[PDB]
Amino acid sequence: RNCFESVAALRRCMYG
Amino acid sequence: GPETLCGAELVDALQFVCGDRGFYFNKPTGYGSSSRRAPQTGIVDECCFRSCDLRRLEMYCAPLKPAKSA
Repeated sequence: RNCFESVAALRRCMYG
Repeated sequence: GPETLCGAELVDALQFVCGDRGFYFNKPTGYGSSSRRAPQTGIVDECCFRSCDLRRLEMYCAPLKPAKSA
C-alpha cells in the first residue's frame, strides 16, 4: 500500500 | 497517542526520501521580507511539535539527483 500515509507507515516501509 | 516524527525517525525519513538530494530544515513558506516579526520553524516545529504529513518531506528534498544506471 501507500507508504506516505502516516508516521507509522514510514517506519514500517523503511524498516523492512 | 498522536502521530509525530522526531529524533532518528525524522532524520530517517528525510534521508530515506531525499537521501543524496540534501534536505534542509529551514526553508521559506509564506513571506520573509514584508513580515518582520516571525519565529523559527521548519520541519521540527512543524512535524515534531505538531502532526504534519509525510508528503512535506519531499518539499525539503533538493531538485538535484544522484547517479544511476538507465
